[PDB]
Amino acid sequence: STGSATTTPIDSLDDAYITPVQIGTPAQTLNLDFDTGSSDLWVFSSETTASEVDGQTIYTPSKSTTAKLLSGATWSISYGDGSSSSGDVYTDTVSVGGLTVTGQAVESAKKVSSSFTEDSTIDGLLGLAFSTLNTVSPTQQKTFFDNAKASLDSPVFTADLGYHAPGTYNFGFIDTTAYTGSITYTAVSTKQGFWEWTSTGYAVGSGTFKSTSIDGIADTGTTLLYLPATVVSAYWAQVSGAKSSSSVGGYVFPCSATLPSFTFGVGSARIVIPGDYIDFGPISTGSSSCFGGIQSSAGIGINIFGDVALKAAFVVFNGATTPTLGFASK
Ligand SMILES: COCCOCC(=O)Nc1cccc(F)c1
Repeated sequence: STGSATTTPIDSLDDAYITPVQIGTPAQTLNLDFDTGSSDLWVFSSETTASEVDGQTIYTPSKSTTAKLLSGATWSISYGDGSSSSGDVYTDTVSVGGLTVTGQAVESAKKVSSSFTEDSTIDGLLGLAFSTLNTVSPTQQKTFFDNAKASLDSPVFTADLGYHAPGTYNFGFIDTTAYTGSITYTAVSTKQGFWEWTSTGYAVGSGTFKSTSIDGIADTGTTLLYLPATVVSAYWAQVSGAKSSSSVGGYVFPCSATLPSFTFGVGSARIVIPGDYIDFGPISTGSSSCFGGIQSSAGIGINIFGDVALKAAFVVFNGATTPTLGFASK
């Protein structure tokens, strides 16, 4: 089997991407944030505290003929941005892009934090990191990908995120029309439950490539590119008037600037992030200070290849016995 679904930016900045997901019988379609950095499939629901719902579409298990309570199971998750959610668990039929899993754990939120409530466009998350990170207790649950894997034509999924445009998540096949050149594959460590890999270095603009190992994770659920302070300082030093602002919470730059590209290494291959991808616009409405898309990972404890980086590539998440990542230009 295969599946193929379009993923769409939630706003003009590509702050996140939503993908329609069918849950239950008859189908209830919710728009979920596919997150290669976490391992829970959770939804706004008929159980979510009413004051914490503001425009989201909810899953109502009582209206699904295939929903079953997973008796005694609970879940509770915290994200790197400080957001959180928790609740109880149903099993149900879940389909993505024509690919169906029966018996998927659908984590029903009873509580969500303010950042979820305030984002009316995201109806929940679909985690695509390793199942070892799933937070269901007392019986940990599998991700949608792990449940689908044995049925797939190839044990893979691919992320093809757009810049200010829709893109695609495919399951079970690699669309050879979706990228240019060849795919370069690189080793993955699953020790922390992430798609963790080592970039071979970076360049700023037209500058020389610096060969240096940068461990980090491929995380579709993180907007920005978070890298070591040395690398980030080297990038922003090429933008006149850029500075790190403790008041704003990262690097800002004059909205009048033209940003340089940023290149990262994948083995001997190179992915180039155009400068425009690194513009996250005014820090507040009407400001002439703009927020940068490359930020320091200092204090996060891990480097994160978020959407700013991933959207410059066609990315293969190879879930074979020994997992690997692939990157191609596009
Ligand atoms: C085994 O789960 C123990 C509970 O974990 C709590 C928890 O917040 N975990 C978590 C947070 C963010 C991403 C992710 F993948 C996992």
